[PDB]
Amino acid sequence: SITENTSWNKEFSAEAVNGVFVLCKSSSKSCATNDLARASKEYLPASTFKIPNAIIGLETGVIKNEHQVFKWDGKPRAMKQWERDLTLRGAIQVSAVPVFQQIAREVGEVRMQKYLKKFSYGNQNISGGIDKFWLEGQLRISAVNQVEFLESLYLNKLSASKENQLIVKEALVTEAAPEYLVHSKTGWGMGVTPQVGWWVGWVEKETEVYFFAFNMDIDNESKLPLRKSIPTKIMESEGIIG
Amino acid sequence: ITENTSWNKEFSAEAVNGVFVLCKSSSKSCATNDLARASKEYLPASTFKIPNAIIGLETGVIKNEHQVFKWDGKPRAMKQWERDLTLRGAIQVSAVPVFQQIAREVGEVRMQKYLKKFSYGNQNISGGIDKFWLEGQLRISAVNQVEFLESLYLNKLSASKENQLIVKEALVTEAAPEYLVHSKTGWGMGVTPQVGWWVGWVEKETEVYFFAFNMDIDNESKLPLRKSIPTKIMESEGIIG
Repeated sequence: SITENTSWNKEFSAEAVNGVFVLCKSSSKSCATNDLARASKEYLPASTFKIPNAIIGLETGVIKNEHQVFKWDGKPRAMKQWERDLTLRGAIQVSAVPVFQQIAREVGEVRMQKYLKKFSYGNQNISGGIDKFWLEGQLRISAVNQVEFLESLYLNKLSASKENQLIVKEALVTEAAPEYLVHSKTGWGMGVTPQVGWWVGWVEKETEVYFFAFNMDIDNESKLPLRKSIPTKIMESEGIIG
Repeated sequence: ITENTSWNKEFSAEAVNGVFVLCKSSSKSCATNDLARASKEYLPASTFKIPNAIIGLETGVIKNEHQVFKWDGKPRAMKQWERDLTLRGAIQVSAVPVFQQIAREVGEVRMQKYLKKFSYGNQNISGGIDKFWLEGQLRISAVNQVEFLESLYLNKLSASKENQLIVKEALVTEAAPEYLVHSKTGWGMGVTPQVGWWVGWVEKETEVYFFAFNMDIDNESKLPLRKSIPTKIMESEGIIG
């Protein structure tokens, strides 16, 4: 299933990054990683949790459909970018925390618990408060588990309607090129130490698909772009992006 | 639908005849440079790949969204069509032969039935089951394109929501966090004068704009205008910036 490639550490070393990339062609049955140990280590998901949360919001009817607008009430928010009305896609792409905290409260503990068991999502630990377990609570998931989850979503194999999986997939499109299409999601777990940065998703190029998950320790905000640039450089050297 | 005659400057700047139709929120509030051309019907060319894909999926001719269309080996009008393609790949590179085989397996009676349900133009599929949209008698207006795309956007066509979603993802051409474009070009060589198209919609923050552009195409060199003229118009309207 999974082969170690220590040459990739070259990409990590200039910037002194502690991190892991997991990359799979076609299925999670043929993966490579730079670090087998860290590939299976579980970290706080932070905003990557918007993926299952959005699917569960749709499945339970908490989110009406892909056209639902989440209105800003006028109360100040942690980020300038969140202080506007947002569509589902917008809320996911600008990683609007308070929109998803309200979704989580309306889903509720009992249903949230069940859905993470159906999705086999990490340690499935949602203690710490219904509106903050993926931000500062006990939930943890590995890069390998992120790839397995995303593969299921890609194939419409999660326990959820095909419709709701498709809706969330469109919301995850981040790069459209004539040769290839990227679905992806960032995360930055600030409420854990060391802080974790994520980039997870998949790339379709020609008739093939590649699933990936990247995470790294982030001390300082100036290192955030490395969570996309390190794995993009690896994917581009293999011809997956470009 | 109202007329903004100032939009005409973008056409005369490029020495071309054509029409732009742009609608904010819904087809109830639309503007055009030319009220008459807005309603004239033209051969849809590769813009027909939109209903044809939906109909392919609905009838089960296209199995699902991950279907690969294998290239046989026989040469093709473009070498860029000479490979295996996904739905999005065939749509994105407008591989005519892929869509011809879909149309064939769909068949005349089912194609006719869906174009009626879709209220698609003059609904005339004469000229051969695999050529009617390229050189046959099918005609559709820019106004009707915008009505059809608005129904697709709302999942209101007579097709499953899941098939409408699949085709929409295949049409995504630009993406940023709060800006998303779904769009499709066309070039109608098989009629005279030749028609060029660009049709689609723009989601910007919580607003949506539907658009349809067509023009008379003399030859290949003018094809890039299908995108640049609408882009300038949408820019002057505040949509792009």
